[PDB]
Amino acid sequence: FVNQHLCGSHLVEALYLVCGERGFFYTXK
Amino acid sequence: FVNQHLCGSHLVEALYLVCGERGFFYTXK
Amino acid sequence: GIVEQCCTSICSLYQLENYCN
Amino acid sequence: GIVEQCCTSICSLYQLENYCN
Ligand code: NA
Ligand code: NA
Repeated sequence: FVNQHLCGSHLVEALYLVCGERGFFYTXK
Repeated sequence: FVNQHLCGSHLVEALYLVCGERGFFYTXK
Repeated sequence: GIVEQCCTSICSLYQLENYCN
Repeated sequence: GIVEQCCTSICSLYQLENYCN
């Protein structure tokens, strides 16, 4: 699911799934 | 959509919608 | 943290915006 | 930033993990 163009909520979703309990930071763009 | 219990991807989604171009940080937990 | 304020208790716009950049 | 690497170009696990805490 990570090896494609990911934009907006699609990108946020990937960060959420990959980073897990680590959490993440997102900034647009 | 913000005034409820929001967990996991539901919470991440709310941050995404509210913060917009500002971006956000999410940490679980 | 945000999970305590928004997941195990009811979230608010006020609290969400604390986690915007 | 992440949008340049993952949205306007093809994302990778390597790049995503750069934005984990
Ligand atoms: Na997974
Ligand atoms: Na809105």
